[PDB]
Amino acid sequence: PISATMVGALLGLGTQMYSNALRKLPYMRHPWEHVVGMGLGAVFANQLVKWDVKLKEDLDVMLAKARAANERRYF
Amino acid sequence: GTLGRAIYTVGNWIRGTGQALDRVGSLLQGSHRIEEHLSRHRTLMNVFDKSPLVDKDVFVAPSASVIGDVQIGKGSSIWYGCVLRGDVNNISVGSGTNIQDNTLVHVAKTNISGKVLPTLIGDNVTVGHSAVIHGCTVEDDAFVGMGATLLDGVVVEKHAMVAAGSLVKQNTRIPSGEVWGGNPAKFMRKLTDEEIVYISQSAKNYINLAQIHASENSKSFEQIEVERALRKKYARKDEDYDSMLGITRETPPELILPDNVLPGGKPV
Amino acid sequence: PKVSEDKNRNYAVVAGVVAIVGSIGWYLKA
Amino acid sequence: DKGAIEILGPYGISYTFRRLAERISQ
Amino acid sequence: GTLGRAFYSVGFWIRETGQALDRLGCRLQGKNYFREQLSRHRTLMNVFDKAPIVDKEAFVAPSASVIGDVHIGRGSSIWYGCVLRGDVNTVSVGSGTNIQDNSLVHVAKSNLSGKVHPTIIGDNVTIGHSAVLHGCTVEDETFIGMGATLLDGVVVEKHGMVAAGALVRQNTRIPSGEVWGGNPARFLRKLTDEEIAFISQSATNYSNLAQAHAAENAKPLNVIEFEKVLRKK
Amino acid sequence: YFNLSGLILCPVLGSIILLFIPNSRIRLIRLIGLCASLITFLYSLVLWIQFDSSTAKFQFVESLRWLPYENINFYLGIDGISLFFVILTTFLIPICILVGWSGMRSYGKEYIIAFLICEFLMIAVFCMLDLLLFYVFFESVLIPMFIIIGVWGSRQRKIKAAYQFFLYTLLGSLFMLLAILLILFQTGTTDLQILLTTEFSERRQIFLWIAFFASFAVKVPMVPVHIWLPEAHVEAPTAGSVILAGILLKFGTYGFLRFSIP
Amino acid sequence: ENPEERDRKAREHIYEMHERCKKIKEMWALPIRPYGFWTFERHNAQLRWDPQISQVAGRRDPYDDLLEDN
Ligand SMILES: CCCCCCCCCCC(CCCCCCCCCC)(CO[C@H]1O[C@@H](CO)[C@H](O[C@@H]2O[C@@H](CO)[C@H](O)[C@@H](O)[C@@H]2O)[C@@H](O)[C@@H]1O)CO[C@H]1O[C@@H](CO)[C@H](O[C@@H]2O[C@@H](CO)[C@H](O)[C@@H](O)[C@@H]2O)[C@@H](O)[C@H]1O
Ligand SMILES: CCCCC/C=C/C/C=C\C/C=C/C/C=C/CCCC(=O)O[C@H](COC(=O)CCCCCCCCCCCCCCCCC)COP(=O)(O)O[C@H]1[C@H](O)[C@H](O)[C@@H](O)[C@H](O)[C@H]1O
Ligand SMILES: CCCCCCCCCCCCCCCCCCCC(=O)O[C@H](COC(=O)CCCCCCCCCCCCCC)COP(=O)(O)OCCN
Ligand SMILES: CCCCCC(=O)OC[C@H](COP(=O)(O)OC[C@H](N)C(=O)O)OC(=O)CCCCC
Ligand SMILES: [Zn+2]
Repeated sequence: PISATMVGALLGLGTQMYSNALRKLPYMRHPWEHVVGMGLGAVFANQLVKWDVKLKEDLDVMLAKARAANERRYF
Repeated sequence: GTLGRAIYTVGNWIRGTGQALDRVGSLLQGSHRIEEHLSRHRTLMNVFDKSPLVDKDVFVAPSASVIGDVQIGKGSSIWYGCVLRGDVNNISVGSGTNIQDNTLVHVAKTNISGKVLPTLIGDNVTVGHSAVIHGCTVEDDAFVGMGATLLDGVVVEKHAMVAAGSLVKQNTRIPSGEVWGGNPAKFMRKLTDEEIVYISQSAKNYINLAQIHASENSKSFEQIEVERALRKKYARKDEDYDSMLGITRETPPELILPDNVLPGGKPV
Repeated sequence: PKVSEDKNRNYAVVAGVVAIVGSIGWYLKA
Repeated sequence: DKGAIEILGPYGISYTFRRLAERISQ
Repeated sequence: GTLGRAFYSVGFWIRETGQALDRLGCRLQGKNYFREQLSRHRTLMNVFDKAPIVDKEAFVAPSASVIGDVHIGRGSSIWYGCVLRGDVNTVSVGSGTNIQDNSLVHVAKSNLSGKVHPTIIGDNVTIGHSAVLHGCTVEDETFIGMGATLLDGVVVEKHGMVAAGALVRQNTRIPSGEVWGGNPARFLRKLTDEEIAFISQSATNYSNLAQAHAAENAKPLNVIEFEKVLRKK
Repeated sequence: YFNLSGLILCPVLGSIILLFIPNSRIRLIRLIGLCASLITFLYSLVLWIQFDSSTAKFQFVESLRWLPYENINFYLGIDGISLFFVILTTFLIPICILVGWSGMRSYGKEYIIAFLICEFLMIAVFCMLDLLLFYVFFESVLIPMFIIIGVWGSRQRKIKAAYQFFLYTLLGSLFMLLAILLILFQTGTTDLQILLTTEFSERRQIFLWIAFFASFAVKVPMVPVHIWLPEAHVEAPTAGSVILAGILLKFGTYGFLRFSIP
Repeated sequence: ENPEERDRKAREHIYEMHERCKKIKEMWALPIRPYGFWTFERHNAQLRWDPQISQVAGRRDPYDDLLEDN
């Protein structure tokens, strides 16, 4: 399927070549920073997914606390 | 010390790895690209036991090619891309006579017409860009326009002008004071005194202009780097911060041209 | 000529090597 | 089309924003 | 084809990475000699697969620029300052010819004008100084004058002389033995036997002179000059 | 197994590949664009073959989370109504590419890229089963068509026609978006399968129906808003008119068939 | 597609979507100010700090220091 690693690598390569294009340079000007960008994009995508899971868990906990606080109004 | 030696060894390893990668990349290219080599172009070159006699003050551009029996007088200049091939016969450039960019001066085979004579360019003459000279005898204080072609046997007399984009046919003499031009190279009009003043002023201006090019085309690698750093450092200015600091940054003398090449001699 | 002379540049090289090694260890040890 | 629909449309008379946006300097 | 171009571009990527690594290794050692602004001019320049094919016994001046699919016959010579650029099509130079100094023999740069005709040069063909040959085709034993400006679609027949300074318009044929000159090129006179003999002898004269120039250009590069340039104070 | 994901990703890959190709290689751009369009058309034809014609349930359903609480999500599905629209909108694109074959040297890559983005955005419109995202892809077509009308117009009038089209489309769009928001707040979701099983009060049906009609009637010109179609049609490239007449006029009818009438 | 699996998935999707819809509507029903948020421990900090700084000079009962001698 579409994993976070591959979408991150594609986004990193795309942003590196987009930066190269924006400066009127050839797309593959410096090949090493393309690899660096692919690695950074993969890392960022994986960290984003890992953070999203924890963020949803914390939101669920906070909403459970809020619902429990509201429910006590009926006593 | 020891750290410096270790860093030097690491640099050697990195250089070896980089050269190996360059070789591998060249192999993947299919060995189709012709590799750049050291420059084999000789500015001054001998042909038949004959050497050019370029004077000390002459400015010969590195891209020019003074070849064979060429004698060049003081104060003159040979500009970029210009070729003076004097292998077969003699070429004698006079004093102050500049040959401009991409111009070609070549002498005939001493038998193109039976009684051929060498190419004798006079003093204070100026030859326009991309002009072609093939055995003329241009006398001193003359003007040859850019793109003009002078075939063998022609003689441009003193204070005469050849219009730009002309074709002076063989054995054609341009009298003094005329501005002969056109593809048949026929009589156009008489020269005014303002034109003579313009010719002399252009010759002197090119003499004064050759000096900065000569001083720029002969610099060493160390001086070039220093001048590049200074040019980058003084490219943009900030008078406000300098006034706030109480300093006045002034352009170094290496980035100052003589006032004799400025449009109107601007000291400030 | 097998000696790097610039002391300041040598220390920058050492610091860069230490930074790369430490970053690799950080990404591995944790 | 060219008349009532256009005059009451977006540019026959709805271009009063030129006579309305320029007045914002007040 | 397209598969070869991908490998060529990957080769550039790897070569650039290797050069960057070499520069980094030089910088660690304190050297900065890679910053030197050396001339990148190549007398034989290739455009991907299109590379000039120059015969061994052919004089090509070091300042001459030959680019693309250019074929040089045996005994031919490309003198100083010449620019022989054929990339969209081929430039075929025969045997015994002499592209003289500061001459231009190039093919059209775009298909907008139509079809890019290859430039063909016969044998024993004398191209004059500063002559621009733009997509034409000259037969053998012909003479092109100094400053001539032959355009494309032009055929110069055998033993045909183009006068100096002439400009041959597009799609013009110069008949054998006739001299065409002026702007535009028009018939002027018929060639004589003496001029034909001189045309024949000029090719041999330049072929012999090119050997001497090649011998003087093949000498080892002077080391005294190299040392003198190195130490400038 | 041919699903709706690949049919939508094929134009995406086609547009991405052309995005990073030098403009000097005009032949390669045309070949890759045409090949991508043809592959998408064949994919649609294969999707027709495996289409069950005995069930009213949506087929080839795909889901992708949009809101963190799965309130609204990318729900893709086709039925007997929107299958032929998808086939037509994938068939028309290669024809549009072939129309500008001779003159493509002047338009460049931005032409085929614009048409491929158009195809990607129009395939998702006929496949969306979420009311809100149907609006998102419903009114995302403006940017590619705005660029097509303006950049590659015929005369200087191209600026006026683009303004008129864009302004009318916005006026319909936001007045429909308000109704979509009101439905989302009351019902709680924007899923079509849930909105088709929710008993709307009689009073709210007229207001919501009118608000939906405002956006759809513009794209299927009834009477008072048919003054943008002729100008946009005339001031458009030959392939651009095919998109406006072949597909963009089928949004209103499909919108009425899919949302308003049920 | 298997006709049984498709129908089962459709019914399950409708059922779970309705449950999630009810949950989200009840989520939206939550007021911005919870019922007695001043009763929370995070909002009661002066009740725990002032007793610790009760004997600091500048906060003492005037009669407090008059009895600390013995
Ligand atoms: C802008 C590009 C648009 C691309 C998106 C469309 C393409 C679809 C791929 C989107 C994609 C990457 C996101 C890309 C980020 C963009 C790049 C950012 C900039 C980078 C330069 C996330 O997509 C999935 O992520 C899930 C989150 O987990 C979510 O499911 C919701 O979660 C619940 C919450 O708790 C909800 O309650 C519930 O309703 C849903 O179940 C959904 O978001 C979705 O299913 C692909 O999934 C990737 O993440 C996870 C799978 O989870 C995979 O690894 C996981 O690691 C552990 C979990 O930490 C698990 O232990 C492990 O078992 C698992 O293997 C990856 O291998 C890969 O598959
Ligand atoms: C073919 C298969 C392999 C294929 C893969 C090959 C891989 C090769 C191995 C490693 C690649 C290393 C990549 C790391 C690259 C980092 C960037 C290079 C940084 C760098 O400019 O160098 C030093 C700087 O010093 C550091 O401040 C920071 C520099 C610290 C990092 C340098 C340490 C490099 C040592 C690497 C270990 C080598 C171990 C051996 C490797 C070889 C194997 C035998 C030189 O300074 P400098 O003043 O003379 O000049 C710099 C330089 O010109 C530019 O950065 C600026 O223009 C200028 O302002 C100035 O800053
Ligand atoms: C989010 C949607 C997804 C987007 C895709 C994300 C993909 C992950 C990121 C991929 C990035 C790929 C980049 C390739 C690596 C190249 C980095 C080399 C930069 C470098 O060498 O340093 C010097 C400049 O520093 C720099 O250029 C550093 C620039 C950093 C700018 C931003 C700094 C962080 C700010 C915080 C985030 C931004 C705001 C967010 C709220 C270069 O020097 P030189 O040789 O070019 O010459 C002098 C120019 N100065
Ligand atoms: C693996 C090769 C490392 C090669 C490291 C290297 O060359 O650094 C220089 C580059 C380009 O920066 P410069 O302006 O100094 O160019 C200097 C130019 N090379 C020149 O010679 O003129 O830095 C990066 O962007 C890369 C950042 C990511 C670095 C990992
Ligand atoms: Zn000659």
